[PDB]
Amino acid sequence: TFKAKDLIVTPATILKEKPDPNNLVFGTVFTDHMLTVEWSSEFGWEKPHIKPLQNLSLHPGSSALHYAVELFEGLKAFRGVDNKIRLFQPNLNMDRMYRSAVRATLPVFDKEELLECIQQLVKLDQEWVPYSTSASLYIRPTFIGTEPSLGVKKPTKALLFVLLSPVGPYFSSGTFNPVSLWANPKYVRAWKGGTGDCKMGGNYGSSLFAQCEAVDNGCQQVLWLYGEDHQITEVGTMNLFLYWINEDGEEELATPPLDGIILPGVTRRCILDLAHQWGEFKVSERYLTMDDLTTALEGNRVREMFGSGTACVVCPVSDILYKGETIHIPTMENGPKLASRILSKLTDIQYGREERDWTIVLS
Amino acid sequence: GTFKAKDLIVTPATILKEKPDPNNLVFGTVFTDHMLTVEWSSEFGWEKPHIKPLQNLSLHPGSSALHYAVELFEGLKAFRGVDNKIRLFQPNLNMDRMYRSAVRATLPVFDKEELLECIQQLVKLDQEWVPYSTSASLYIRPTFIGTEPSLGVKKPTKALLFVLLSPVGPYFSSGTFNPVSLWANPKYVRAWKGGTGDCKMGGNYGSSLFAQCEAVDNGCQQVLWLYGEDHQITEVGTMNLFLYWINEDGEEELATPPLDGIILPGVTRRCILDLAHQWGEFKVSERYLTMDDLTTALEGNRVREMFGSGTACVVCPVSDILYKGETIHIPTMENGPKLASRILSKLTDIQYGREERDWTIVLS
Ligand SMILES: Cc1ccccc1Oc1cc(N2C(=O)CC(C(F)(F)F)=NC2=O)c2ccccc2c1Cl
Ligand SMILES: Cc1ccccc1Oc1cc(N2C(=O)CC(C(F)(F)F)=NC2=O)c2ccccc2c1Cl
Ligand SMILES: *Cc1c(COP(=O)(O)O)cnc(C)c1O
Ligand SMILES: [Mg+2]
Ligand SMILES: [Mg+2]
Repeated sequence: TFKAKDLIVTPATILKEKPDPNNLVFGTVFTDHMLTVEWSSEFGWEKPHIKPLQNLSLHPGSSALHYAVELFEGLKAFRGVDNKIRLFQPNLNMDRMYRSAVRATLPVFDKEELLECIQQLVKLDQEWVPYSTSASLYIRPTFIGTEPSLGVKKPTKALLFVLLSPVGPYFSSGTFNPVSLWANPKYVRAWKGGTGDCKMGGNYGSSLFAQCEAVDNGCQQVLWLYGEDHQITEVGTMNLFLYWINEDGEEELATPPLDGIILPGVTRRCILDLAHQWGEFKVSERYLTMDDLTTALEGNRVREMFGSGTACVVCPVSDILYKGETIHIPTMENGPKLASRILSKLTDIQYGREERDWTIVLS
Repeated sequence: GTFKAKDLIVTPATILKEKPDPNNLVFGTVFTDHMLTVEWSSEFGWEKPHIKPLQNLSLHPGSSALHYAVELFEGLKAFRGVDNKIRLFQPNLNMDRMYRSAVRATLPVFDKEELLECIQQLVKLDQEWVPYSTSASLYIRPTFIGTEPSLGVKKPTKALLFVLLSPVGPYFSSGTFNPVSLWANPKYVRAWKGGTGDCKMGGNYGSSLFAQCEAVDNGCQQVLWLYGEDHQITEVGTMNLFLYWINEDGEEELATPPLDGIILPGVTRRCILDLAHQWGEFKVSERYLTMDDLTTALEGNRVREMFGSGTACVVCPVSDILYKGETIHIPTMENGPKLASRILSKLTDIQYGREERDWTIVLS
């Protein structure tokens, strides 16, 4: 496996102009440098390279292009109020990427060495980490089969690469723009016995049609429904949280359980940790159905619904389109107090306004 | 709109590769001299199609095909006939499935007849690669990828359609039936209701490499894909599944899982159902089949034959299934296999021009 100490660094000779962080479309702007590491079954891992952002030269038979032999990660670097650049629980992203590689039959790698190569890449491109407490640098580790063979088989050739892409505030305002969700049980993101709990590329290609349908019906995101009971699972790419009075008349923060169809998000685990620590209401990893939700709405038992994930720390939901009717969620009329408290706490940690075990200052 | 075959730009190779031995071909490892490429953008639509020397693709590392599996493929064969005429077999069915897959993937649509004509011109230029052997063929791999330089999860605004050619030998190097052992583990599910299992989208396959490694680790050649609480038998690896048996009503029946969203509508599957209907010798049912249906039938000596069918292996007899830690024998090879043999003879006769058919086209 490759070592950070073997890094070959070829710096760019011409640096690009940085974007205005308030005029950023997510994932369209890339920094000056990338990380690449070649693997073959014959010779193993090559030395890792930090070099100028470049096209990949791939055999057209590359299994990544034919059988989605590919996975990715997503994590952020934050420029702190103290001007220290922090990662946020990056070891968890390395753990999930390694597990996904095993599931994909891509070759395994030393997680500590990859994280150190990523830190060296971000350090070289550190002026791309935005000077704004509502912006960040998105880190995209990517892992593709480059086997020049149409056989459906474990690849004997692979490329691990990392891209950097600055992201502005999810909300152009700076604060909350609630989303309308499209809930059509016709589409299923992930199933029991599937790969829904991994960031394998194949989990996402199947979802574009549902998102186009959402947009066609004036919604911003898909509400992913599962099973005959229409369980509510994920808000687009984000974990789903419901703050309500439950069936027992108890104040409760509820989120679907990790049963294999849910991506175990970093922010999801943090929010559960915070909600347990505060001890002010019940915290349940439990199934939630559309019928649970509409019954609760009829009883004025719903306070807040929000997504949480890498894309958006906290994304309030105002409406769900379901069985041809618009269902209003009163999140924005209830503060949103919990959503606001969670956003404040996580951004305070991310931007170093308070100490945390959850952050690491860049190498 | 669409690219047009009449706009084809042909850049011939000046240096040609040595043709491989038709008796010594490993699937998908040898590529011909030329490829087809067609660029698309939302801004300007389809660019002119190019036949040029086989080359690496130059892709932005942000290309959505690499991140979100914004990709699909097809698989079809050209056959050098006993009369030395090169034939395609039901290629319009592959064009129909590719168009439908593009729509489901949010990739741009194209004219199926224009693509088929571009494919014919590519095969014609590389026609000496169509093996001189009645057990070998030229595999045609149309591929369609998002090349959008953006990490946003979105309909692509940039795409590439390309076609590779690769000669392939007999599925069984001997040239005869070698029955397969199947690994049936309900822990893995290939496809779900509301998924893309009925399309050739790349994302359907990436999940399956791990399961095949497990099959091989337990001495099996293929995965038997199980679905649902009742353990429905769906597909034999990348192949459609056929069961020739006496059903619960005591009737001779050819059964195959129905197209309810989790089954690829194979070209071979379509041909076999067409033949079985045409012959009118037994009941033909698209119906659910569970492991319990199968083991009940085996206990009653009601099973005659089980086989996979797909472009890979026209007819692949099944001898055994490993399920709940026991090896379950299927008596396919003790019953001829008569139906499997009849189907193999019919389809290979048509493919190699030993008989005329509506199902074949002689190359442009
Ligand atoms: C390529 C493809 C992709 C998706 C659907 C069908 C396809 O067509 C195949 C698949 C093959 N295949 C494997 O590549 C591996 C495989 C394993 F044993 F690993 F399961 N089984 C197989 O049949 C083939 C094997 C030998 C000759 C032809 C094959 C064709 Cl044409
Ligand atoms: C990229 C990714 C893939 C898988 C999981 C998380 C990911 O991270 C995202 C995803 C985004 N995203 C879309 O790109 C499209 C999208 C739609 F509306 F189309 F569904 N929703 C989204 O959240 C983001 C949108 C804006 C700013 C950041 C995003 C991040 Cl960091
Ligand atoms: C391609 C494929 C088949 C076989 O279909 P044909 O068109 O007959 O080759 C069967 N199952 C799956 C999953 C496939 O991808
Ligand atoms: Mg080590
Ligand atoms: Mg029984």
